[PDB]
Amino acid sequence: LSVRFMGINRNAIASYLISLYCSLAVLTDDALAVLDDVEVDKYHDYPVNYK
Amino acid sequence: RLNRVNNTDDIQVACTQRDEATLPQTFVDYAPEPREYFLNGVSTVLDVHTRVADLYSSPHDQIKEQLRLTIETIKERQESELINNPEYGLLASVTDDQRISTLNGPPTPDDLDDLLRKVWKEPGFFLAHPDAIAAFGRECTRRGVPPPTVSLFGS
Amino acid sequence: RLNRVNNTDDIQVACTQRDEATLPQTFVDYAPEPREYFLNGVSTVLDVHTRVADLYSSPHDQIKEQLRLTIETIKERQESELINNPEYGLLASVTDDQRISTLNGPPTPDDLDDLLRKVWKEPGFFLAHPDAIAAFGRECTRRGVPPPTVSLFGSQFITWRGIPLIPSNKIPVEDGKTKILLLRVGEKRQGIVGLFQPGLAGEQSPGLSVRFMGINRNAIASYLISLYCSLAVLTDDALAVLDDVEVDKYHDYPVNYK
Amino acid sequence: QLALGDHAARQLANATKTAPQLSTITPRWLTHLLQWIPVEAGIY
Amino acid sequence: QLALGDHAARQLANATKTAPQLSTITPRWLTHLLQWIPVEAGIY
Repeated sequence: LSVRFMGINRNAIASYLISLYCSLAVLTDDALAVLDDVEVDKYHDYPVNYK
Repeated sequence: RLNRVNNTDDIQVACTQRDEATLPQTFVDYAPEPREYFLNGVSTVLDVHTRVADLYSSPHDQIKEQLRLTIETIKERQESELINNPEYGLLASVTDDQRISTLNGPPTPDDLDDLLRKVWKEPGFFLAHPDAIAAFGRECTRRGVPPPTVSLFGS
Repeated sequence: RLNRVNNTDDIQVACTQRDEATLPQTFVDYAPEPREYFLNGVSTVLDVHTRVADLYSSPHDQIKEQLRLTIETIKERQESELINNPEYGLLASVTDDQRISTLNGPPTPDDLDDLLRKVWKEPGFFLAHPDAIAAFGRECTRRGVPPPTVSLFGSQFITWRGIPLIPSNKIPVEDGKTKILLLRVGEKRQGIVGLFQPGLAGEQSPGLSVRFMGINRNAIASYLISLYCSLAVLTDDALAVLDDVEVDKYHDYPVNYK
Repeated sequence: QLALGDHAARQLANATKTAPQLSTITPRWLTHLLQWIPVEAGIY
Repeated sequence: QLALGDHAARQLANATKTAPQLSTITPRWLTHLLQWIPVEAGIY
């Protein structure tokens, strides 16, 4: 990450440039797996019998 | 540049017996045109008024506060990109052979076992949304299995 | 004074490509009128008879004993206020987005999972009445899940998903209904903090002072005891509350004896 | 709005506060000019 | 074009090159777990 001064405009406003450089690499295919179609809105109805 | 071996099935080795049999010849081949990885940038321009910076900076510096908050936002965007970037993201990078689907909806322990089968060589960790984590805990409760807990980074 | 950022959705950043595209301009805005937190006081006046103090103080000092007991009462009142104060209390401070209700009454593990969803970033601990804790243990037994236990301050507390449950009798239980709270704590992580005033005159303990007021014509001396404190929740997601928790229901299990 | 405003920025700033000013204060020249004598037991 | 492009600029740059990756490598736990004994002249 880097921060650089760019200058002051005629409205007396100073500008700063912020930049972050990055990337991602997967060296072998078997290092990553994904499970799809996961449903998160289902709740179980359990029978109850109270004293 | 990510170099790779592209003749894994053609590297021939022979199990020897107590005899004078001929031996196979072999070599290791590399992919002619490997994929090259190139850094992408998350960038922004921050504007600060000189009068504000001059006048209202004790006991807190205005420029430093603005920079800190902007950098926090940039880091959150970087975390988002590491997952959802169309060309280098994890979801885009996964292969069809490594993609599987749930049996009957919610994320059951059988489904997680199936995922571990796909990654069986020293798996590191699962990444999931909190809603999905709660759903998995609910399925574990339905099956009567309490999952254990580990402590990492104080959590 | 609790300052905050009020344009979170307007802080624009751009993902760059291998080109000469224009970049967005942005700034961070603050709330114009932030909430200011002001210390409240729990105070009392203690009366001690000079004759009693003079005559009956060996092997125990009467004034010191009275002060100790009164300070214990004041600290219990402070604990009650931290929960139930109408303007700075936790129950009043929780937001409607952070409030949820039980599915079908008693505090089930699914309900506690729902609460953890509302506080998923480094949750600290649950706060509940002992009756509610027992009801949760009963529901866990019904579902056949034994919760583990952790040791804190020389005591044992049950945990759910690694998060301990802490008992407090100050949480009100009306008509068999109660509430369960989930909290994150500490300034470094934008959590819940308590506020106190240091350097008090006649200070005995941090935030607590004792001052001699005078002796009346009945030969009774008066002492003023005051404790100043407050509570602040830095971010809304640091606190969640589960309501309508029923604690009076027991399961009827079938039996078949030899 | 191009940048953060003065009204918002002041919330982080500490004001310089004066002691309260009293309008009725006068130089009181007579007290300075007079010579003051101590009395042993309030009687002269 | 306002300035020099990335495609042209890379020609002066040195890429970071990895050793070739082999997909068939496995942890081979059994070899690590077994105890290995030396034989003097290939006979046991």
